[PDB]
Amino acid sequence: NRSLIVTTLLEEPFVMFRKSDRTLYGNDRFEGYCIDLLKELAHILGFSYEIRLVEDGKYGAQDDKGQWNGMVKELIDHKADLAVAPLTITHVREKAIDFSKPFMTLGVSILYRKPNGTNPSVFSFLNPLSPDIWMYVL
Amino acid sequence: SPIDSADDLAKQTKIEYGAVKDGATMTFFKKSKISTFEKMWAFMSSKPSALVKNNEEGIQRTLTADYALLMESTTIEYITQRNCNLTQIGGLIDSKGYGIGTPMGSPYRDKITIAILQLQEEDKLHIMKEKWWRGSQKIGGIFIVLAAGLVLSVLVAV
Amino acid sequence: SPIDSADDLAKQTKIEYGAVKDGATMTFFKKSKISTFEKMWAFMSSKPSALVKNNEEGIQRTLTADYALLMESTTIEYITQRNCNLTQIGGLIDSKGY
Amino acid sequence: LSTRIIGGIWWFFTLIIISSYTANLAAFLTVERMESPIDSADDLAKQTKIEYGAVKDGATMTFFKKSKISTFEKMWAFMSSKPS
Amino acid sequence: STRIIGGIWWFFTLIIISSYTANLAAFLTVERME
Repeated sequence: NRSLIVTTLLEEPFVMFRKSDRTLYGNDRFEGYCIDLLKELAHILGFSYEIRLVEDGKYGAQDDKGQWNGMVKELIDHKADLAVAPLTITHVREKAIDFSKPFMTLGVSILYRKPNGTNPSVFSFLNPLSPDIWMYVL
Repeated sequence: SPIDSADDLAKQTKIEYGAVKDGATMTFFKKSKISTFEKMWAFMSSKPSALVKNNEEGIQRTLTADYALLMESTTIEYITQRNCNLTQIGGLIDSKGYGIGTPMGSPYRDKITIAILQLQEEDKLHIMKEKWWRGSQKIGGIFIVLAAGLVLSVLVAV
Repeated sequence: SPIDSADDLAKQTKIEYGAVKDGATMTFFKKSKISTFEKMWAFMSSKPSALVKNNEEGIQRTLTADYALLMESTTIEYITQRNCNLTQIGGLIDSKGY
Repeated sequence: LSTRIIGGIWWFFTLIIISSYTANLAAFLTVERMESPIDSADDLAKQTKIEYGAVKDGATMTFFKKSKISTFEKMWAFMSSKPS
Repeated sequence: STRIIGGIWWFFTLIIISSYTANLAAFLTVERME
């Protein structure tokens, strides 16, 4: 088929840069899980593509009024006709574009910074009482 | 006693948390209709700055501040397997599908409907998933008291 | 501990809370479709005495009644810069165009 | 006396260690006696650990679909969130 | 014989009240917060 224009956004480890000491353009800017998966289905379903990033850098959704922007507006306006991304199947996003079958179905995990342990101590034990009183015992 | 669940995170308001804006997390957080998460929506509504605009920004929130971040497991997997100053807490919440973007009214998606189940039996998504994801008190401190008292009586007279 | 956030006022029943008239947050609570503010504005509907009309009325009601006064935060500064008997409770609810 | 200064500090330190477990045991049982335990259904609507629901082709399934008590509604939103 | 019998028994008198202090205080503290 034609070069189906792909709106996308770089994620970890989904869509990543192609890096070297020289110039790279368009499809040759970008690799990753989604892009090298896309290089398989270009042989499967018989199409080419152009990769474009999204501007606002985000998915983009309906505003206070109800107007799509970002990734959805690209497929609405047909300036992009594909979106190679983990585009999460959301029931409001079904109302301007159509989803295919999901390739991955995962959930919301919890990130928190790690305290990396501690040592036992007795200066900690000096603290539930005022530290001058511990010398007042003497 | 520590936290590894969702209700006790709904208990604490002591760790800052938001999400990536224009994220499907936040797009579901406005659709979150159980009051344990409606109060975390009232948290995130009371904190527009806990909301981030970049996952990398929320990375620098958790790296530079005591910041819980509630995103999808995939990037939390790939980065906490590669960053050890950040801890993984508990499990997941749900599982939502990742559609492939077509404009509405696309009959070529019928071909896209076929090839996904092609890759489902051939298990190619997990093959690339292993390809593209890569892994990596007061109890003891008391020893200041008695040991010196045994030595003073030696060097007195004899 | 018991009060560290604005929702702590929405959970208690003893400390009233209202705002000076020509108050943007009175409007904003009508604007707030997050329901905890809707309960705080059904409070202020149910409590006409909590809603105050000028500055010293809320100052006196905080001193006399069981009442927290809601006000802008650098104004909360500027008053408590000079009024020392006070303590700022909780953090912000928002950042807002001014 | 050279040994009177030996034994008394041992008495002073064996008194350090005996009240240590008295509160290690006591606040542990107090947390064990913090439990009511969880019986009432609003508390099961607070918890997410215990899975809970009813039988399919049951009236109370449709009733919690129909319920106006919001404790029922959020337990129904649990059971909508988990079809198991 | 008697100094070790009285030593271990006084050491068990050290044992027993730490348990009854656990019995009494956890009783009165739940009602102290109640």
